[PDB]
Amino acid sequence: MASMSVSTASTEMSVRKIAAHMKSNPNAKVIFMVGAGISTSCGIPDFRSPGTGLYHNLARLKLPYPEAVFDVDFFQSDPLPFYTLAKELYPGNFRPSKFHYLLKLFQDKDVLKRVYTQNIDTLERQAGVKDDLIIEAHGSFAHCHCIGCGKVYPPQVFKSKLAEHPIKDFVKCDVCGELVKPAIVFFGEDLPDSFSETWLNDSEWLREKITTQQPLVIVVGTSLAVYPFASLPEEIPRKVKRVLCNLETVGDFKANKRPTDLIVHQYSDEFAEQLVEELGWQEDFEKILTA
Amino acid sequence: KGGAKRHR
Ligand SMILES: Nc1ncnc2c1ncn2[C@@H]1O[C@H](COP(=O)(O)OP(=O)(O)OC[C@H]2O[C@@H](O)[C@H](O)[C@@H]2O)[C@@H](O)[C@H]1O
Ligand SMILES: [Cl-]
Ligand SMILES: [Zn+2]
Repeated sequence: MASMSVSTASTEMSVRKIAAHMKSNPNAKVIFMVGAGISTSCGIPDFRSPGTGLYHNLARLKLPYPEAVFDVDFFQSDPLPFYTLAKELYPGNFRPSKFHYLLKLFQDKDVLKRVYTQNIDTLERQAGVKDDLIIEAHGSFAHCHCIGCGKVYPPQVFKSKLAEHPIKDFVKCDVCGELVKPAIVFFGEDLPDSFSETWLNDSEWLREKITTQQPLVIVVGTSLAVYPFASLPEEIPRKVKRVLCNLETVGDFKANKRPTDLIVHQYSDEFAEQLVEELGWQEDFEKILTA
Repeated sequence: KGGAKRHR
């Protein structure tokens, strides 16, 4: 988990402000919005990166372009690339990062309102974050469903096929015969109802806090290039302080910056280390990491 | 509700 700063520039002062805000608003909570950047330190291979075995396996299987692996039409025409990706990225193959544990720490301190994640690694949940506080915007491998009729299936049959050599005779629905796949949201598919429903509730929650425990929304490791998830930042109340911890300034933080926006160019794990330091929760955090 | 998963 060892981390280092992205550059010679120190982000400790910027992180100090966050800790200061939380110290001034002790009964406040934080909403996190996270992306693939928070799992990079976990060693998860990026399917879009030529340096990975996953990318080359997909290329050899004749996948047209990386994101076609998450395309419904392509999947129906050829499920092998996706099965191949699922074998390598199946939840449980990796371990949570220091940042994932930070979410658990905030939960323990009761300062976590919600974590909206567009990742499908389920690492927030694996790290101990409670189901009620997690919004897996793009689904997960916890359930499987028929892409045709929607019949639900336990995730085990699909997972069992990933261990066969070679992978063939893909899982089909016992009702309509169409392909069954993990409950992951593919491009072109709608997100689970809980996404919009919970954001509707947390949006009112945010606004009501403004008029008095001022909240904080921290966006971490996401390029904000996938909608509707990417619409969340701009929908945050102007009177609610936004924080962006990302190697680059992206999305609404770039297009329409706000006076109170706090941008922190830092690795998520280093950010976690620094924030825990400024909050003085090193002891409790150390316990979690060693647990 | 936002629509289907997509870019842009
Ligand atoms: N250790 C890190 N700490 C902070 N930010 C990081 C880190 N590593 C990467 N980042 C930043 O996190 C962002 C990650 O962007 P993406 O890789 O595009 O991922 P994400 O936005 O979450 O998108 C997922 C994408 O993966 C596919 O599921 C789907 O194709 C989709 O386009 C980038 O803006 C990058 O600068
Ligand atoms: Cl509350
Ligand atoms: Zn079916």
